[PDB]
Amino acid sequence: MTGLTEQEAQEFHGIFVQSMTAFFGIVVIAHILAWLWRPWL
Amino acid sequence: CERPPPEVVQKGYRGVAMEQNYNPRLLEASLKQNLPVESLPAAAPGGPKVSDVYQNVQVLKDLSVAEFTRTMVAVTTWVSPKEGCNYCHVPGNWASDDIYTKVVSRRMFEMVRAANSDWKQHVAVNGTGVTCYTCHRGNPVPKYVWVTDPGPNQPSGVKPTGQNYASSTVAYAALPFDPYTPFLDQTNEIRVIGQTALPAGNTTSLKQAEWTYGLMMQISDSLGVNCTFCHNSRAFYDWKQSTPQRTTAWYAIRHVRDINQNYIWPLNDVLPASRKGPYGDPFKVGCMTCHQGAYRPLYGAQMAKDYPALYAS
Amino acid sequence: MSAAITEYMDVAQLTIWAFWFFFAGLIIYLRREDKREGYPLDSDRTERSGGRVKVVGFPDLADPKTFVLPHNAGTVMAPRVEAPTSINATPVAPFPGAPFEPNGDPMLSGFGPAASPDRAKHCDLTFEGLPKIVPMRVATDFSIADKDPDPRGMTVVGLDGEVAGTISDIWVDRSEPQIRYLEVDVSATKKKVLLPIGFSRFDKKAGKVKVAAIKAAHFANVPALSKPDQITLYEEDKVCAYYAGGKLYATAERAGPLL
Amino acid sequence: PEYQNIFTAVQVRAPAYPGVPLPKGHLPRIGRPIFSYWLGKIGDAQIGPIYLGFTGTLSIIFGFIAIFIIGFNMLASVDWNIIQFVKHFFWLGLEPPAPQYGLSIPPLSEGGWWLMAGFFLTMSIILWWVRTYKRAEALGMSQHLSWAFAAAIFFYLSLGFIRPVMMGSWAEAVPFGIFPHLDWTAAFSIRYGNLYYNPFHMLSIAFLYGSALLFAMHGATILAVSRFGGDREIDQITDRGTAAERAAIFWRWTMGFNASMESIHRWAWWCAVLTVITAGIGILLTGTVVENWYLWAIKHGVAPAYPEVVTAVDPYAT
Amino acid sequence: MSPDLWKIWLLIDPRRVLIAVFAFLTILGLAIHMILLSTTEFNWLEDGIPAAKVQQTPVVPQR
Amino acid sequence: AMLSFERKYRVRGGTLIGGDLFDFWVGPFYVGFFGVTGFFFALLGVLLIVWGATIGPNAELQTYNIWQISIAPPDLSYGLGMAPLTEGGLWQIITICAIGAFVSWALREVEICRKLGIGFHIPFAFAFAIGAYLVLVVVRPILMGAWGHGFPYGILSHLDWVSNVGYQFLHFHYNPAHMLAITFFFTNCLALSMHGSLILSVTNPQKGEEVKTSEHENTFFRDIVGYSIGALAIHRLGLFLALSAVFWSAVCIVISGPFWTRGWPEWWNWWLELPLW
Amino acid sequence: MHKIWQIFDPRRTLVALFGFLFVLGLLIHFILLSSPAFNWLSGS
Amino acid sequence: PQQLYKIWLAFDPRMALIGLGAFLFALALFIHYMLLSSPGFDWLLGPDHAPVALSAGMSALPAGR
Ligand code: BCL
Ligand SMILES: CC[C@H]1c2cc3[nH]c4c(c3C)C(=O)[C@H](C(=O)OC)c4c3nc(cc4[nH]c(cc(n2)[C@@H]1C)c(C(C)=O)c4C)[C@@H](C)[C@@H]3CCC(=O)OC/C=C(\C)CCC[C@H](C)CCC[C@H](C)CCCC(C)C
Ligand SMILES: CC[C@H]1c2cc3[nH]c4c(c3C)C(=O)[C@H](C(=O)OC)c4c3nc(cc4[nH]c(cc(n2)[C@@H]1C)c(C(C)=O)c4C)[C@@H](C)[C@@H]3CCC(=O)OC/C=C(\C)CCC[C@H](C)CCC[C@H](C)CCCC(C)C
Ligand SMILES: CC(C)=CCC/C(C)=C/CC/C(C)=C\CC/C(C)=C\CC/C(C)=C/CC/C(C)=C\CC/C(C)=C/CC/C(C)=C/CC1=C(C)C(=O)c2ccccc2C1=O
Ligand SMILES: COC(C)(C)C/C=C/C(C)=C/C=C/C(C)=C/C=C/C(C)=C/C=C\C=C(C)\C=C\C=C(C)\C=C\C=C(C)\C=C\CC(C)(C)OC
Ligand code: HEC
Ligand SMILES: CCCCCCCCCCCCO[C@@H]1O[C@H](CO)[C@@H](O[C@H]2O[C@H](CO)[C@@H](O)[C@H](O)[C@H]2O)[C@H](O)[C@H]1O
Repeated sequence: MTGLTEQEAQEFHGIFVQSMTAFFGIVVIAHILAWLWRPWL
Repeated sequence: CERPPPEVVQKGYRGVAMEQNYNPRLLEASLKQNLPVESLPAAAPGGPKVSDVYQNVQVLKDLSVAEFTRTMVAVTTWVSPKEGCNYCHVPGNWASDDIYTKVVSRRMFEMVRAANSDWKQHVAVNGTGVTCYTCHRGNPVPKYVWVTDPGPNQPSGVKPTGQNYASSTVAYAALPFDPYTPFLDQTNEIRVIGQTALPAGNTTSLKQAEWTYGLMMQISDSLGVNCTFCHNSRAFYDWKQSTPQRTTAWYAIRHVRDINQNYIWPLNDVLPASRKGPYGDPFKVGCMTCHQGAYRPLYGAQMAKDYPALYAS
Repeated sequence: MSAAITEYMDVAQLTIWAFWFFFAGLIIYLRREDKREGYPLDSDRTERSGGRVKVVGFPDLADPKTFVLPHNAGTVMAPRVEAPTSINATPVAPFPGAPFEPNGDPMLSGFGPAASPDRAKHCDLTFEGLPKIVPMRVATDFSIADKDPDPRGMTVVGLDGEVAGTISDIWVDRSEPQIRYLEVDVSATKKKVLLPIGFSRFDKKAGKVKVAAIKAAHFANVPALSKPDQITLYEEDKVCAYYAGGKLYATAERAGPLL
Repeated sequence: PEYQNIFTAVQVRAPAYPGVPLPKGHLPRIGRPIFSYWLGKIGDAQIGPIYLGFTGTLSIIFGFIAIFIIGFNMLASVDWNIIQFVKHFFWLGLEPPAPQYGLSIPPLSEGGWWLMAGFFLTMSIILWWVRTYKRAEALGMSQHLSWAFAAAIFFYLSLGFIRPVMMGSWAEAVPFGIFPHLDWTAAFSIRYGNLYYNPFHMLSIAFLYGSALLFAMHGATILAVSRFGGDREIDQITDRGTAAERAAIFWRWTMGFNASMESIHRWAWWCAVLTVITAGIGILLTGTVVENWYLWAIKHGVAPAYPEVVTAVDPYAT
Repeated sequence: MSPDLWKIWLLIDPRRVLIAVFAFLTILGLAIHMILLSTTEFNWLEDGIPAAKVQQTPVVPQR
Repeated sequence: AMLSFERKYRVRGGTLIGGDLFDFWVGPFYVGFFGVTGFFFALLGVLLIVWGATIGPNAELQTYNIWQISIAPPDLSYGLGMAPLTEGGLWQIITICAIGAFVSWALREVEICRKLGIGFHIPFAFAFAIGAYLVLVVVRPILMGAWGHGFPYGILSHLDWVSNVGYQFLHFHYNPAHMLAITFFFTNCLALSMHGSLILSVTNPQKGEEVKTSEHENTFFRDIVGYSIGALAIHRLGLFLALSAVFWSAVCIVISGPFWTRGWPEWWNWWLELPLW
Repeated sequence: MHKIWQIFDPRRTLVALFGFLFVLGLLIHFILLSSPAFNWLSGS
Repeated sequence: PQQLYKIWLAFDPRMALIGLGAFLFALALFIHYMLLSSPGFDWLLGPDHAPVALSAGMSALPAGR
């Protein structure tokens, strides 16, 4: 439908998963620090 | 920008839309700025009299020594807590009058006792009362005084208009920004609307309605309300369709005029030059000096009933 | 000279009453102007009365107004008579106010959304007397704006996304530079048909023209021109009406209802 | 989905059009036309030329003098501080003379500049009206536009000149400012007792709402039938096609009656003009024959009555 | 990140991202500097530090 | 009944709901299923308005004067619940009937334009006015917290409601969305006057003259103001201005109270407190 | 799982996600600044 | 349900995922906003929310009929 080959989807998915995992790790660390500063619950 | 919902108080008939809206967060923050002070314990009743142990007592002549010293201790907290008692009394003794603060406070005592006995149709509807802490709030100089405003600078040959300039005294509108002088100090007519359907000798100009509008903006800013707190906007002139708070405001205007003309101006000789405006008049009292953004001072906290030295009898 | 005429009347009341009188007059005038096209009405009351009672309502009609057309095209009366016609349909039910059924083949029926009057058989003219809507093969001084697709050679697809031809020429307007028509070279009869812009969607990404009115097999019945360089007011109306009929007659599911 | 004809998908460029030739004794048009691509997605992509005669030059001179005076006074009101001028720009204004002068000429700082600015602005507006009349007549057209502009000018002069002269003072006139003239609008209503109860104010508001309704209906109608060539309204007026017939039939089926392609443009013309006519009367009756509109409405049985649930004691009636 | 991240530019052109980032960081810096200038705790010009050496007449206490 | 050229267009089909059950004409009107529903919603609403006038606010202030008839919403102490019939529930029933009638009218227009084969601009434009009414009586009362925030149904009383709501913010002219909406309204009136004037001038020339062409229309406004927008673009612009006015008025009324509870001039303090000046 | 991008175009979803994340971050920071409990500039 | 896979034979999945994602995001925003309005579940007020007590005969809101 989108006119992409199979590998054009495989590589995109792999790099997307890696980047999203790293980005989520960053925000997890940031939220842990924020909770150690001033709890909000 | 704010987020809903507000707290709403309905004042009129349903469908007429005479209501007050408050933001709960802003209301809590404003409440945090107007707390009262816990009163001193009652004095032991009886013993030596004031007129037999003191010489230069003139206002508080009819008290007991215990009540007298309790009143002094309280007014130390209400006005000058940082400086203590040397702020008003010259060191060395207590009967001397060689300082202006003692004279000013002696006049202020009479002003407070007059407020608590002669203007009960304003300050005693619910028994709130007036104390020294109502204005000073712990400061030697009140935070909300006014003087005759000169306005922005003008060229030498230009005649000022007193308007067309953003100002917080009229809540950031382009209305005349000095409504204090013609109304709260002098005695000018506030009414501009005629009371007949057809013309009969009412030659009020359109520029006087703007002065009235500026005074009303200042009043509603001082009390933290809107117009429909006292009016029905389809007839501003009609007392039959207004609210009971309009009568209280009517009396409050005269009370403030009395305070300014008979208690503040005669003190202009003895006050230092740091308490005067560019025209040479002292700091004067307005609606903001007591209410400070609330419909009642301190939201109606009652601390005047515990001190019998603040009543004429 | 005062503001009180009597104990009750004043000036501001007489003024409002005068305004009401003027407003009533103005409304009568406007409603009389509204009735220059389509009156007297065609109803059962007229035909039962044997063409004796004429239904015009209130107010009645105005005296005829003359328009003079430029370049000696003639003269037209705003209220005029027109010949009653025999429609190509048949009533569904005999009670008054009933709908009609488009007898025959609905696309080729001339009834309903696929209907049109018979306009004058002459081309619209410019300020100098030239034909107004002409193909770009004779308006050579025209051009396509920069950074724009230039829809020549684009494939046209039908309602169901099936190709029905390609664009061959673009018909523009000399007086106001804009596109009024596209020319499609149908690859089923070796013919060329016109397509109004209002019935075509430009898919500029993949370079396509979408026609959601009629299907791909319907491009073989579009009314044709008399001469390949100009069009008349009659033929333009016929061409537009044929495509408009497809908005109801194209498929079996377009007559309704949803439930 | 379907093409709604809101934007132009593909544009076509032809050489510039100078315009219909003018008769003898006219100046040539100034400027060379140019084309704008983004402007062509919503309308015609050609700007210029323009015609500028003698009336058009005089209007420009008068109007620029008036605007320069207004701006100079706004700058003087902040003591030549340009930064403070930018800060307070919406609140600044030039204001009429004081009520203690009547219809006399006060000093410059006390209302002379206002009088001069008003005179020059009025002169420029009149000259522009003459320009519109002359340009309408040069091409052989009629004069509907100049009549509508005359109605607008009538309301403008009632607002600024006629009523102050009738009242006998310049202090009744409106200032030159953004927030100042809104303040004037509010104070006018407050002083004369709730202008909501002025019946000509009611008629004017009705006609303004009606103008908005009529323009929405006409625009949507013409855009809906533009697939049949309905935007070419002149041809439909002189030779009725399917666009005009369908547009009439839609509204006849919807609300029982309809207009014509020619006639609807009359409904448009009268609805807008009556907005300002009834406006000009409405303020000429205020302060001259009616003192309080709420009491006038009570006298004529218009104001509603409510149950007495809140009331106040009158301190002037004790 | 992944070694094969450099393929990102096969989807986004350098010009339209360089312009956006350069026009974005400037706006963010201006906004942050203004926000800090608005507060009384982080205003470096009117903080009174170091000293005043500027004398600061009757006043209008209404404003 | 029928115009002299209308019989060609009365075709069967194009309905949304109903099919052949309600597919007929009543005089000049087309009814359909939504015609029935809308007509009877309107009839019940009218009858309940008349009964509310008959009862009156009391037995002493009841009157049949058309300027003074008013049906009022409930008290703010009922919240979002259902009020007794005599104390404000009649207003709620009439509001429901009005909403039903408006939606039925819009759907009947959709059916008519499906039948005629034309675009859907007209019901789409009507939906804006319907949405403004819904913001007035549904969205704002829910955000505020009670049905009592709606306006009363009366010719002169809803003016009192508008005035008091306006003065609850001490100066309503300083509302910015209000300024935008007013600018759009005035511009729309100007544009309508010019469009009507130009069409009439071209169609009705000087005496002894022929009808003017399309070039004259463009030349006139290029010689007055130096630009001409075109025949189709003037209708585009008219629709755009008329809808923008209503959209910004709805925005202006929905932010007064729910999103701002102070005076409107004070809102401008963000401009006056910038560090530039 | 690795078949979403046959249905959804990647080039537009990258820029959409990038814009959405920044809008959400700005919104959350403004909301936190508007609350006296969590303000980090004047609370201390 | 046993043969629910036929539901994708009538509705296009490409539009269905867009609609579902948009609807779910809108629902989440609405529910969060509703909680933020409520006086019981408002975490922005902080864990240590202590409203001001009234020591004397004072009232935060004026009286109304
Ligand atoms: C003191 C009061 C304040 C003020 C307070 C308010 C308040 C409060 C409001 C406005 C609103 C408006 N104000 Mg204001 N406003 C003031 C001064 C002005 C001035 C001026 C010259 O000073 C102007 C030009 C305006 C203009 C405006 C508009 C922007 C707006 C009204 C149009 C609208 O909402 O359309 C909306 C159109 C509709 C709702 C039409 C709905 C009709 C539908 C289709 C139903 C069908 C009708 C009917 C049933 C059909 C059958 C009828 C017959 C049987 C045929 N205001 C003063 C300063 N203003 C209003 C607004 O913005 O609302 C959104 C509003 O609520
Ligand atoms: C039917 C009533 C409505 C209406 C009608 C109406 N208005 C009209 C007309 C009509 C029929 C015209 O024919 C006339 C016109 O020309 O229209 C194109 C006009 C007009 N309506 C206008 C405005 C206007 N109309 C308004 C309202 C209305 N007009 C009503 C709603 C309003 C409002 C609501 O406030 C305004 C502001 C003008 C644009 C125009 C008439 C212009 C005119 O007469 O100008 C004369 C004066 C000058 C040209 C002075 C210029 C001097 C210098 C050029 C100044 C130099 C400095 C410059 C400003 C600096 C900034 C840069 C510049 C490059 C911009
Ligand atoms: C949004 C842009 C503008 C606009 C557009 C617009 N209006 C439209 C349309 C469009 C495109 C139509 O197609 C439609 C129509 O049919 O026009 C002829 C219509 C219409 N706009 C109308 C009115 C109208 N539009 C207004 C405004 C506007 N309409 C905007 C300015 C106003 C204003 C400003 O007040 C009014 C009064 C109608 C003439 C018509 C819609 C008719 C309709 O819906 O009929 C069905 C309903 C009934 C016949 C009876 C309803 C029964 C109720 C119980 C009535 C009372 C309800 C009310 C809540 C109580 C009383 C209120 C008090 C204040 C009196
Ligand atoms: C005695 C008795 C019976 C008492 C009963 C009284 C009662 C209860 C009445 C209530 C009835 C109720 C509630 C509902 C009935 C509804 C019915 C059946 C009819 C009502 C119809 C109705 C609402 C009409 C309102 C129309 C009104 C007032 C204004 C519309 C705006 C207006 C001024 C239009 C005039 C101009 C026209 C016709 C514009 C349409 C029009 C436009 C806009 C074009 O662009 C166009 C382009 C090219 C060709 C033609 C046209 C064209 O005709
Ligand atoms: C760079 O730019 C410079 C500095 C050169 C100039 C810039 C100027 C600027 C920024 C100007 C800004 C102007 C603004 C914001 C103006 C706002 C104007 C508004 C809103 C005006 C609105 C209404 C005003 C009205 C209606 C006034 C009408 C007055 C009239 C009709 C008065 C007529 C008076 C007459 C005819 C008096 C005659 C008496 C005599 C002839 C004796 O007077 C001399
Ligand atoms: C309660 C009985 C008291 C006491 C002990 C004082 N005041 Fe007031 N006061 C008010 C205003 C407007 C002024 C002028 C502004 C100023 O001079 O600072 C004063 C002034 C004084 C002073 C002099 C302080 C000084 O500057 O040296 C003193 C010693 C003093 N007050 C004592 C206003 C009010 C009130 C408002 C109406 C009320 C109530 C009081 N004061 C009450 C008291
Ligand atoms: C559009 C239809 C109009 C029909 C009527 C046409 C005639 C209109 C004449 C009235 C014009 C206004 O006329 C003006 O009214 C006011 C108010 O009463 C008068 O004012 C006078 O009478 C009033 C009322 O007793 C008193 O204050 C005093 O005697 C005097 O001021 C003016 O002396 C007169 O000039």
